[PDB]
Amino acid sequence: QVQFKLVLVGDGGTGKTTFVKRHLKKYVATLGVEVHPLVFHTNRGPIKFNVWDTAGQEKFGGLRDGYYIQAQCAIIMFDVTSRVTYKNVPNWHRDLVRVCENIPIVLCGNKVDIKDRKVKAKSIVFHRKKNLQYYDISAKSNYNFEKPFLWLARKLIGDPNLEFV
Amino acid sequence: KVSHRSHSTEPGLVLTLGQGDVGQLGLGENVMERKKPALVSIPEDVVQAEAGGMHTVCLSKSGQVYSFGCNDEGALGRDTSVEGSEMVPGKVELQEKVVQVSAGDSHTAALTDDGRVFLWGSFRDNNGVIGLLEPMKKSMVPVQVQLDVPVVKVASGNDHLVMLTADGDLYTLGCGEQGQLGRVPELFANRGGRQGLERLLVPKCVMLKHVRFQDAFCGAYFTFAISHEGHVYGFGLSNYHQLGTPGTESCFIPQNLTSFKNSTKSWVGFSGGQHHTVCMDSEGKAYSLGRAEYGRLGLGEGAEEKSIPTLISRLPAVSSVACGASVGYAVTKDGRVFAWGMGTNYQLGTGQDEDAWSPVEMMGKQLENRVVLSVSSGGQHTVLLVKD
Repeated sequence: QVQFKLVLVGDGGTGKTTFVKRHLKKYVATLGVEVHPLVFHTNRGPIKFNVWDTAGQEKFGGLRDGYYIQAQCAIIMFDVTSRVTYKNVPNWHRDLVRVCENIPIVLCGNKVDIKDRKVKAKSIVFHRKKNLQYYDISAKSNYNFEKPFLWLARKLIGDPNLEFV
Repeated sequence: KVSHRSHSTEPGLVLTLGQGDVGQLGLGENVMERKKPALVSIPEDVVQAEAGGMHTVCLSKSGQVYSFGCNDEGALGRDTSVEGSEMVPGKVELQEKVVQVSAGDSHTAALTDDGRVFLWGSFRDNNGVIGLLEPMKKSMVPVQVQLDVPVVKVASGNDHLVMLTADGDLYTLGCGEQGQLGRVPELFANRGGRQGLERLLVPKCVMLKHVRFQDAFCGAYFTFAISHEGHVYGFGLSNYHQLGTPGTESCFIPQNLTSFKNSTKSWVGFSGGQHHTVCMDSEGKAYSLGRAEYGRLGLGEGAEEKSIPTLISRLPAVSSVACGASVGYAVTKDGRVFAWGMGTNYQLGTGQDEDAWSPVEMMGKQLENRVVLSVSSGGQHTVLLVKD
């Protein structure tokens, strides 16, 4: 059975909890961090992502590299409608590469403030760049909610033709 | 009326470097990055230039405030409806003579010449926006903090504000989740607990059996305060020993930091990023403590986590120090500026993005024939105030 440890990091209030909830039991693998196993059925068999919702512990806790060790992939999330949440992206990115090396990482721009249709201007800055794979997502119509997982799954399995069923 | 040694009065020019994705460089709609100090155009001479997490606030010689950067939470304190307006300096409508400003991640504070404090933007905690002065409510415009005593200094962490009064009392407000307010029990750390946010957002005094203070400083999630007697007190986050050896990862009760017990030493300045602290004494020596990764301690390669202030030897006499999220700076008595730490965001001014485990002198066209007056750094950018 295919299983992967996925680290989910991001500022508080960026929709990390809601994001996970919608793809649903949970368990504690350590202090202040719940792990939520998510199973996706695909044309290559079931794939399970054990999502660690660090919940800011990487900033305030004491496990040090423990939060990231053995992670096979990661999702960095921020709020495209409150861009100060992008502040720590470089630090999270550096730490993930330092502790895990070249693991696949997806950057997710969540539109938390679902009341202002000029997010196609606040987000344009992130489609650019290129170092990390970026996706616009939003709690509401679960827009692209599966995209990050699909991209990671393809990279992890090494199958560009992988599809979720 | 009010005065404090921390107030700046020497007119200078503002330079910025680093990332500018959201306008924090103040160089226009298409300048997203500057590897070397770049001149920011302001209509007047500037006496203070502060870097918030993702925004910049400058104070003019006449007492007018200018801002640029991310205004999603109201941090700029001005209308940025017009596309691109947040990417260049813009005036903050405040008919007051401001003498000092401070900036956090989503808030900005301004101190008037008569001791009144104006604040705008919002504070955030580990669950999102908690409000500014009223629960769950940010302010896009300057609002006065209600206090019946004159304030002489304002200082900001990422999401908390500290105000030193003319009498030596220290008032704090904002997020207290890590103990950085020094007046809230761990039991009420999470949004005030059952009693709610009111307790966190209303300015209240730091009460210690009472001790008065002559200065105060803020790291990202912790606070340092120097008592009238010269003793160093700290509270807030210390998971990487940023406060020394408080004995806990979150220090809610203000503590006379043993790691800073002098005798012949007089601590005069403190600064801090997320996981490190840089301080200086009355003799112009700089010290660092906390997490060592990416060289943020400036103690050379191979450096390891420190729980006591450790001397940064590769530095000339220092006049001031500052910290970015993962970088450190020191301005020398002779007007030069040194930098060290994570180089990823181009905050070092070396021209390269490689980390610097030892202090490196910043050089560049905009620094030629000029002396550095001050340095302030945010999450991905840095701001310098220079003079010819």
